[PDB]
Amino acid sequence: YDYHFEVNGTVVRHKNKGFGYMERFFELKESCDERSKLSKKQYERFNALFNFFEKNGVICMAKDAGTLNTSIEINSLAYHGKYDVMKKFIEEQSVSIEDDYKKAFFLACLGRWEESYDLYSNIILNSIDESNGCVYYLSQINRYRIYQSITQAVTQFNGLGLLTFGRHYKPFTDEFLARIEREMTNFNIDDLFNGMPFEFQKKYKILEFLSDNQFLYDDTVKLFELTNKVRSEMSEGSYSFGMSSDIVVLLRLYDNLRFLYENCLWSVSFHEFHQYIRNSMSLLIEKAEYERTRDIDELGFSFFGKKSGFFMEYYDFVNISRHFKIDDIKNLERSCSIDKIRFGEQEKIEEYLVGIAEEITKQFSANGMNVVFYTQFISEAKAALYFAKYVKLSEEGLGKIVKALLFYFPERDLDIGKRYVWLERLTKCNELPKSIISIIDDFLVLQAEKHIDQNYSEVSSNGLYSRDYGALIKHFEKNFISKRLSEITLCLTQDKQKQIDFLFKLLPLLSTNAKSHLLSFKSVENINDLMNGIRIGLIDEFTPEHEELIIEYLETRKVNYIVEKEKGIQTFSSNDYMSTFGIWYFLEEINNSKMEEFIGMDDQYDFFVDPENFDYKKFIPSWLKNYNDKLLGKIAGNKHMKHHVIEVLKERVKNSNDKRYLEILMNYFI
Amino acid sequence: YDYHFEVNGTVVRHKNKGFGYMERFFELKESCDERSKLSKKQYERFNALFNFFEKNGVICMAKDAGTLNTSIEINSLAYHGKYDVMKKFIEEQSVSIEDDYKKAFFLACLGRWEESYDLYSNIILNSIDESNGCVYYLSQINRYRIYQSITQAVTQFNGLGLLTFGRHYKPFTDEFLARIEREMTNFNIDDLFNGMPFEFQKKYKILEFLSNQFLYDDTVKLFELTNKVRSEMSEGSYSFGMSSDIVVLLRLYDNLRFLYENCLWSVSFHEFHQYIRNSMSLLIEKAEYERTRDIDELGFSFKSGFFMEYYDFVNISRHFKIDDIKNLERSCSIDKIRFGEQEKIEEYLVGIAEEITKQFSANGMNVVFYTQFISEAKAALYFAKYVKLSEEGLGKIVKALLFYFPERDLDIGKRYVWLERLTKCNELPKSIISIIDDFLVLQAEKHIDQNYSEVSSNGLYSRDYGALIKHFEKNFISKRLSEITLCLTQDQKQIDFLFKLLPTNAKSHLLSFKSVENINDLMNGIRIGLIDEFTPEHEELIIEYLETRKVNYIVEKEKGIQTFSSNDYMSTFGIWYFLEEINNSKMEEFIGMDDQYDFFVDPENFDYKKFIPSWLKNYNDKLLGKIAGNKHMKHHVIEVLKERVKNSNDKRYLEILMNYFI
Amino acid sequence: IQDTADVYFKRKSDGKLVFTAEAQTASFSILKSEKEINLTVKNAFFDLEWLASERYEVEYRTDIYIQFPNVSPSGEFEMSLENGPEIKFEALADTDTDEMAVVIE
Amino acid sequence: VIQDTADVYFKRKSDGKLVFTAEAQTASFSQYILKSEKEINLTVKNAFFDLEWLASERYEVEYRTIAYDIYIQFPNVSPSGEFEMSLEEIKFEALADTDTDEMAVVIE
Repeated sequence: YDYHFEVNGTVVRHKNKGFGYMERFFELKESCDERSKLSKKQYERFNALFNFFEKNGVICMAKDAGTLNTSIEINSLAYHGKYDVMKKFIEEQSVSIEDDYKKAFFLACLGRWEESYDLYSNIILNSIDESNGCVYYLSQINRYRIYQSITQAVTQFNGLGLLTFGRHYKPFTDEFLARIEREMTNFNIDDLFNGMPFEFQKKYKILEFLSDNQFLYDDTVKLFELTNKVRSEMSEGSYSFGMSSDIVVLLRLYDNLRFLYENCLWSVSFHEFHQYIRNSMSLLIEKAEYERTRDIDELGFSFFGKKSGFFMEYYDFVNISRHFKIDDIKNLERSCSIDKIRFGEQEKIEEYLVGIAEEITKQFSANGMNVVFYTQFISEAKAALYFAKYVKLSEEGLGKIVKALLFYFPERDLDIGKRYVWLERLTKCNELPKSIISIIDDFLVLQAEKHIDQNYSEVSSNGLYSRDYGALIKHFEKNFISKRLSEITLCLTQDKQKQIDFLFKLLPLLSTNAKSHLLSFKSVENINDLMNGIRIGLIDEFTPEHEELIIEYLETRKVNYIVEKEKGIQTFSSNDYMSTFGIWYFLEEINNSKMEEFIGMDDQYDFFVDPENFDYKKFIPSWLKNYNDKLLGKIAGNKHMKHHVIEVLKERVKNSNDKRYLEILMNYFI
Repeated sequence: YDYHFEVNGTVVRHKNKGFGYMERFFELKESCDERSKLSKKQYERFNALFNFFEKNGVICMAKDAGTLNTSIEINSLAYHGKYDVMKKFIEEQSVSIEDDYKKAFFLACLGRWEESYDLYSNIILNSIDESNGCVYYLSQINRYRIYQSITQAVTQFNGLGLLTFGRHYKPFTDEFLARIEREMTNFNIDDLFNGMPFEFQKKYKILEFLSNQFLYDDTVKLFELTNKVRSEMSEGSYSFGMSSDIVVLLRLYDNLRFLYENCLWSVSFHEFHQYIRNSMSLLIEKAEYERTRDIDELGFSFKSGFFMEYYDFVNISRHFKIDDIKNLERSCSIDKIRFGEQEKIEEYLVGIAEEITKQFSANGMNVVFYTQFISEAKAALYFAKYVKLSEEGLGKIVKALLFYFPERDLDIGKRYVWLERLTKCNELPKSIISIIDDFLVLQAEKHIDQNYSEVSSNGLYSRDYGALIKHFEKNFISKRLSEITLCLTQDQKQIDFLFKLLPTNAKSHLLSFKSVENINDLMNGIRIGLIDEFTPEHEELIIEYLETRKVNYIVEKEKGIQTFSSNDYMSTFGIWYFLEEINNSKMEEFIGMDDQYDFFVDPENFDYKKFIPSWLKNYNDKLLGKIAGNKHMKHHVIEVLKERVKNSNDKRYLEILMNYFI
Repeated sequence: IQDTADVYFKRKSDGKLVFTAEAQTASFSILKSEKEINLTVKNAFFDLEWLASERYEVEYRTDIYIQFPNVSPSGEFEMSLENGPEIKFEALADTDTDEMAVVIE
Repeated sequence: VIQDTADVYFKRKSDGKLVFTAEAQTASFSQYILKSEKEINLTVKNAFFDLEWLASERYEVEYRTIAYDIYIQFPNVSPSGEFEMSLEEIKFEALADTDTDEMAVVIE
């Protein structure tokens, strides 16, 4: 502890009670003529130490400090996702035991844990003879880590994973488990630094911090004090001169990432380190958004020349795309504004996503799905594809990405509606070529070929279906008629009526004779038929028989509700067509007194029938979320509900952070 | 680790693979008939362990237990600040070495640090062979911590304390410094758990927590729960049954009771204060998000508002800094929260007040109490602004902060800030009016000297105290100040002081003695209401001041000078011109380079791109009414406020919009 | 009127219970309305004779009953080095029988 | 354009004597007779104290950087003392005189 080695690269004397030998080293680095005063072997050693320090980037002291621009370098093929290259590297013949260590690291990264464990055991077998103690140390560390991996995989594998996949397919045999549990019985990891010889301690005293179950706990609290600093800084809003703490955070993060990944430790893939870099880059991007939004008046305007806003970089893109989770993406999406954030080096993102798409193509092309690689890969794939909505890419790479996500991806993990949401994000980022329209058409052909079963079930979490796919196709080009769907519709028979309903969801891309045959086979019977016929543009005005069916449905609903008044049922479903009827009455689309008799049922519909006699206390302003502009103007076309709605919207906007309701008040009420 | 023992008090079987002895233990606790089927030595052993478990609050397994209660109890004398009672107990008879350890913890907590170190060393010398190394372990840890505390204190004494006090003011000598240096040479901390014998390790491995990374794992757990709490804060959620705020609160109170009750000195340290800061701020933010959230049907299908306690008031006062609770003011509205137990708060705060009275009555000041206590006392008088006090306690607190608080640590205007905050809660008693009258007489007799100047960082001076007086009661006239100024001698600093602080017979002597002149003096005259209509000679004074201003601008525009005096008189003159109080056109004949002044003087000819929203921040209602009448000052200011409302998140611009422009 | 609720997860091909547990956390979200509910639930014991796709249903009880017949489990992968149990599942929505709010008071 | 790494000299109004030299990291400016309060806060690192000065009171701050020659002067200041202690930085705040309430001097 004689020197502070702060993260920028500069070194400050801390406890050197004598000659400034580090400063003398940099003084000898300053002059080649002073380097000539050394011996020849001393000159070679000085050159070696100079090469070591420029490899590790340690530059100068605070007395001669200048400008230290950052730089990101990672040479790990495992971090880059070059899976084929490391496959060929495993397939090569081993030359040294270090090459065997890299082979075992890549085998563990691919997830083939059995030969990884055996290869690590053989590395431990070899390393005794040559006295390579450090490689022995990290080999024992990785052995305990893969033991933790195997035990955790076994414990979570026999339980909820059976409900996840419907079958065990337990990857290992019991003899392998017996061998490891004999080898790792009552095994401490804290002993490890003590057990190594004394000269190993005296030289590798750095390496003691690896061996702890509380690994990176000091790293976590060193982050957390800085997070407190950043929170106080954004609350006050001060002018941070010198260098701000987020620079220290990013430099510490990149140093940890390079140290962990380059030295081939398996401990990178763990939940706690994922949480660490999660909140780390979350705090960094939230500070970036705050410094974008901030306003200044007098001195900061005199003091803020060349303010570097945070960009998007390929290392930052991978660090976002690997160790994240979708709920955290929604969390950062509620805050921030990612559209204002500049992106760069998008060709590297394009080739990384191309490598991801080809990897999942090779994985799901056959039935040889490695369960370990699947479990370690699909969440990273989900994070990368969800973060892909702010990058503009070329046509062919977008086509490969869309085809891979639509075809070679498990529907048991990602539903159809979430696929629709993700490609909707892709379409709002980048416009849609007609070949990709043909790709989506072939995707819907595959959906219909799944729909040929009379026992088939179509499941969507968010309730989005292929009608919305065809609606998006019409939204980018109304003129396109799917001829493949037209001849499929021409191939329909009488008994295929469920498939006829699924194609009835897909109206506007059909042919005239096929539409005539469909309308011959279609009859407006239930309320969902009315919802589809008003959804596909079939029904535009309201025939009286529609009113008869609606009043019959509401009569049955009132009979059931009078029955249920004895019992304890209040809410029914999300199929809330009754408030839609009240909306249509509010838009004067139905003017019958029979539905006016139906008041007193549900709070939305009771508001929409008689807003003057509505009890405003039961009004829920979250309903104000799910309205459109024309309905908001018609809402503005009534005095009585506005008399309370202005005050209610004011107290909701003032006492909360709803920017959408702020815009709702702003655009229409003033 | 055969069972998990969580903070609520329940037991979960984790690695217990043999006989279920803890479950059988609670089954034996269930039946008194099974309690009879035991040896009575073993039965009273069972009852003693039952008393132990109820002392530590272990209640059943998780399956056995139903509802649970949050219970809080602290028996520490230093927790409640019984300072004089601690003085008496220090002065009392010392027999037990456990009582000696408690007295040494008190002596460390009462600033006798070298004396406490001597007592710790004698405790070690007595407990050399006393058949329990627990006290030895605690005494060694506290000896190391007080060594580091003395070392860091003397290094901070060596540096900026000389700058703060104007004196080196060293309270220590090198004898015990060199003695503790050789005594703590090569003294590590992690060896100490190895230092005890084998059987002590085998019986007391639970005490490994005290062995340099204090609260490191607990801060890790606090951090991950902080991430979880903000993650569920970011959207709608329903934390059913156990909720994370209960976990945070129970972990906080468990750590605090374990540290305080066993008398460990490390509660003085900064990182524990950071721990309390983060935990309490997260709890406050949870309370705000609970009170402010929307209600859907399940919330109607399923209150639980946070209630502050006297323990919470102590936790607020001990471990906070003024800027952090200012940020707490910026985030959450504290004033809408429920309060209670006001008698304990009143006696605690008046105990702090009488401690301040005793310490600052005599000039002999001990710096250790000063440095450990001025932040806690400032935090206490900060957070006193949500407490309702009886007149005796309120008056004693007010006179203690007025007359005994050191003027180096607190500006007079800064004292006026706390006076404003305490007078917002309650009314102004006439006794308190007499107390602030005594304080202003003290200021008046301070102002006799021809070199005293009431420097105030906030710019609020002694007139604002009497302005507060007339804000509460205007028809009352100050009497003792009038009696002092009735004997005014014309031979002048104090004369101008009471000229500021004036608002008849007392006024007549001053008005005879005065000389109406200048600009800032005219600013004072219009501030106190002496000047109410602008005479032409006042307009001539403003004209010649703007002549001096344009001469200085002509000089300074040859070079680069940007900032000017903070008392922007010319901008206020332009305000008064567009408040239409002034009728002179020669002042607006020359355009002043202040952008607010150009904003005023050009009502439709000013470049709106250089407008500052903070100008709109610090205005008043009448200026907003004046700006509502200008058609050119409608569109640009409305769209600037629109974009500022859209970008930022503070609530003030919303009130600025809704007060006049909606 | 109480707060603590028990949850029952079962499968609607035989009406047989899969596991029982305690509720922890809910998550909410011709126009169209976009709301989505996901549930996180703490440690449980599974069905022993279950060991010898489909549709699944969830019951909540606290009398107050909250039931829904359209759920799917999502067991996300976890990787803990300390070690020493979480259940996450989401709701589903079909077309004709779209119904997820069964309430008994 | 400003490199945003300024340097601070801390002096005393008596003799113009330098008290110490440092560099600042955080500075915070915050908010008839129009009354407006403004507050300034400064934070520097572990400075270089003068042993010559080792051989209340009013002090001043100057704050120098380059914009391409930009100098800042605060005449009246108080170094408020915060005593802390821990295991194993100097803050200032402004002072406004009642005679001529000026705080910032800029030489460009």
